[PDB]
Amino acid sequence: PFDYILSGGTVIDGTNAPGRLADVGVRGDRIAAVGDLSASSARRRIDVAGKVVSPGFIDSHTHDDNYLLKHRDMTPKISQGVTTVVTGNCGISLAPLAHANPPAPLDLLDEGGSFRFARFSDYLEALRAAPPAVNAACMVGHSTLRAAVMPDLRREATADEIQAMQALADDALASGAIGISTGAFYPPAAHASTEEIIEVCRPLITHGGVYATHMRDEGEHIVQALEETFRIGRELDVPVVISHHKVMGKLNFGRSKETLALIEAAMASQDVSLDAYPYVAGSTMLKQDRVLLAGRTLITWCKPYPELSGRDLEEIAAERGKSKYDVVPELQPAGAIYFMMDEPDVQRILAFGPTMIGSAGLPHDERPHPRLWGTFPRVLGHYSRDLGLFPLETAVWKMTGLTAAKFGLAERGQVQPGYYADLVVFDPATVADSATFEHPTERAAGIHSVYVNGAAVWEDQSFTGQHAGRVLNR
Ligand SMILES: [Zn+2]
Repeated sequence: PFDYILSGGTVIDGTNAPGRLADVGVRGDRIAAVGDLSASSARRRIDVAGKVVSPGFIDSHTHDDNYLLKHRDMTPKISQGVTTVVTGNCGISLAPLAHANPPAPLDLLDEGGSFRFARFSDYLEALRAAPPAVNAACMVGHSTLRAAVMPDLRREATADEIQAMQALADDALASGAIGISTGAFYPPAAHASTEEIIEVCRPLITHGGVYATHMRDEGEHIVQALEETFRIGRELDVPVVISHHKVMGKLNFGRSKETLALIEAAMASQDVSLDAYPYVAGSTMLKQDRVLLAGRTLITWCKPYPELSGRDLEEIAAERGKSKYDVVPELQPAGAIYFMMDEPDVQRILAFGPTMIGSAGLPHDERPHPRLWGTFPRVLGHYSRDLGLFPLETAVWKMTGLTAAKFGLAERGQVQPGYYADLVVFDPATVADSATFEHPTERAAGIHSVYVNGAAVWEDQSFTGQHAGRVLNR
């Protein structure tokens, strides 16, 4: 007998096919059957008429490394239908690094002395011992590696330092890491050469992991950054994942046509993937960057001046008698939201076939970017339903089947007999992102229930207490 059957709803199986009326039976942590299950005995037959039953959403781009440990409920994500998170992005991973004051943007994961894992395996062991509500597919970050090995980050790494970082990366992969990420855009790795990155990532071919990247530049020099990324992919001979693809800065608006063409062309000869979030504003460490600071900028948190959280940077700068660019140093370390993208480009990138959905949520932020709480429902509701950017099955595929495939998450991402029971029950008519920049932590609408490995983690708009997530391996 099945533990339960989700009956009377419409199944969108995650294979990018129109939904069909069918029941979904679960036994233990597996989807036992799909279709007319009236003849199957079940201990519970849950009515989900008028709802869609889809695979659990897989957040392809998170910075939930530490949040998984400190807030196992993972409410920001399960409330949106997320059942699996990919961590350690943009070269930023919680482990391996024992440091009381890690360099920005590593501080985006810190809650105070959070970087206490000397070995990547220690981190994974911690997760397994006290599992979060969602599954975790963890990558090790190149910048974290640099911080752990290099006494001076403002230069290229020596052969010895590269050897030290490669050893840590190899141990991480051996321990279960699904890949290695880089973020040469940030200070810790700005001086890292392409060759350094290649040598440190050599182990990916041996362990079969992926190379993920926050490209060196996403504006004026994005073509060069894209070419570097493709080159790295060819040298390593592993799948590459371009993180939160965008074209930032007014001088680059409309260039998504150009970048997507280059990416599509690359996909014809090598393994390339990409993800993006559904918003026109970015968010990360407060940084002295003339493009990031060109437009509206909001502070998400501020160490030296906590009372600045939520304030508009232009106001702060103007009142301190300086430009936003010049006032940044005295406010660091801090975080911010940057309105530097254009809706047309965001829509073009989301619509681009292969683009997976990734939130890039920064969970520890005092006044966070709403993507942390509304990314997935925003794609399913606002973009798919209300704007018709793509049919619902395609929007679902972009956050389930496609993603599971690109990250090698076996037996997940599809509503298929035999696959793991990571599932979401949502109302296609009402699903919507409630989080706004003004109120960035509002729970999404239309999310009925969420299951991870068969156990309900989200029901009646609350965490059930089921710490059902598992550390996954590629
Ligand atoms: Zn990034």
